[PDB]
Amino acid sequence: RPLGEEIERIRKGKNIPLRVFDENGVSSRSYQRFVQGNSELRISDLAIIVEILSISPMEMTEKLTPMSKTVLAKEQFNQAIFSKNFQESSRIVADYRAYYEKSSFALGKQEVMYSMLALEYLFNPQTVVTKEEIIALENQILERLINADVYTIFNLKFLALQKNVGLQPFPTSLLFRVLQSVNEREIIDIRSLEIIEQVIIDFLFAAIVSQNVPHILHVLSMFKEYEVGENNWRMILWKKIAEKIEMILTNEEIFADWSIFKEQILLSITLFLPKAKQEFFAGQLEKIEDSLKEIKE
Amino acid sequence: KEYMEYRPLGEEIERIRKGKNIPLRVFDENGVSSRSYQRFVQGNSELRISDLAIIVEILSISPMEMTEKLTPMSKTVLAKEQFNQAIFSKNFQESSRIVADYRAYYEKSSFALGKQEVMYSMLALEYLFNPQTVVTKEEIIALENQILERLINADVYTIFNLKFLALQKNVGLQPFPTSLLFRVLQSVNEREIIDIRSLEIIEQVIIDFLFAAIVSQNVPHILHVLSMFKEYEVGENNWRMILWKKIAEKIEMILTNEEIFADWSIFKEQILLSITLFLPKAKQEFFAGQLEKIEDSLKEIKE
Repeated sequence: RPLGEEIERIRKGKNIPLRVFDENGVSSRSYQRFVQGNSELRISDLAIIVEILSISPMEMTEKLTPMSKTVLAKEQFNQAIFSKNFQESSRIVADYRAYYEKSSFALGKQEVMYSMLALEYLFNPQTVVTKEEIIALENQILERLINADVYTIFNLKFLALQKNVGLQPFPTSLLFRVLQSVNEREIIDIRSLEIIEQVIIDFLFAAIVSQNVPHILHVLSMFKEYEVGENNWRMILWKKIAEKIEMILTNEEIFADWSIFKEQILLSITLFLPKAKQEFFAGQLEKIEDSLKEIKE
Repeated sequence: KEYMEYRPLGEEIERIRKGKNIPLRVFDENGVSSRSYQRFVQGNSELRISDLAIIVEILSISPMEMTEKLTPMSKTVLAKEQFNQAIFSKNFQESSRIVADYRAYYEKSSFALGKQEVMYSMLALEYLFNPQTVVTKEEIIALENQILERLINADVYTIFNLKFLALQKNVGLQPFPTSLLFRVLQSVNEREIIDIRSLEIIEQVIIDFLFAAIVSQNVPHILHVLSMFKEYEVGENNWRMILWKKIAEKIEMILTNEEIFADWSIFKEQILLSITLFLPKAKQEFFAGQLEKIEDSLKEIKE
């Protein structure tokens, strides 16, 4: 659902007549054509309209989400793979590949291409997508990342997908760079938070499992810098888990303390998790505990 | 017409564009005039929405990453932040002067719901926190009823309508319009909320709503609120709201006699053993307080 339409919906739903736009110096005519599709609209005018309709800033940026050929093809593709419709998903990747190779370069297009290849490869038992294609494209995107000095949340999406695909080693130092860049601002979008939270939890888990103590400490320090709201109880808990690990690695606490902690957790997660998720979480804790025990040899 | 200052947007887009090594020719290849764009960042031109949409695809930017830059602050937003830090630093001389200037700008200006809602918020906070305010009850109530009348006749609601209602209940100068809250909640939740600040507003409002309802021992109203809560969609990872939904369900099961009081007690003790992992000890004691008041109301209703 397009922006013009959405604004018309708020405007009629809030009984604001067209005259008000004109009183605020936004031509109603140009506006009518904005909702209609016969004209564009400057962002300054949109700002005036959102104050008129008492729309919130996030409420506004949320609608700015474009709808290109790429965006459309990618939502069709996602709905195809998630509904297990693999004929559609295959045909959409082939079409999109042709469009991608003939049209103009865009990073958003590149990341969508990679994403289609990756998901087709991971979920379609009869995909024709090859590991070679995936790796060629992967290496283009990784090289852009290496040479970049600014990162955004879609770069982090790309790294989580690359790690799930598992065709090449995961670039660790690069993950640090991406996290640092993305986290220089306060993250306000719950979908980005979901991605970041999952990446850091997995990152901490993989680090413990490696038993590389300088690396574990590095990950731990990133984790202690990562800010979580007081109402984000799950991340509050992972911060406490990371802190307990830090205290055992540095001989500030002993395994008895860890066990007391772990038992408390295991009794609490009944309230928040389905029992499947519960068993997984416990499994993670046992693996952490084992790696820790082995580190303290 | 009123000025909007977008050099921050120009700056942020330029920072991302150079940080990602994308040359201007790429903007032209994708149908954004590079010269129009340069004139934008320089400040001599206004950015088209069609062009911004193309640019975020080029730089692989999620628009929400840029929210702080996509929304400059007009006189109104700026004045409200000035007022806010005035009252919070308990410096009431400034707050008095700020509301005084904003009232004048408000009466001279073009009609805007956003302006109306900031005026109300200034009157309300001035009433609540500044002991020597010249703001009157009469003034607040009149503006309150204009806003309410608009809400009553609206068919669409946004998160600021919920903010307004929460503030209205703090002011307490008129009874709280309970029916209206049900309508606003129902409307706001038909779309998915993506922003943590709206989620914080919504979550606080419905937790307060459920708590007030339980404490009142008005069982039809509690059942109405319980039903609303049961429909409220929560993510897997939002452990806090998972718990409040379970609290609401335990109360629902007990009021409809599918379960008894023993089960509540079992539940409450498990919770009390858990909150140490998630909460500072202040927050712990307060949450425990709430849980005890809920138990009191349940026990009293059920005998």
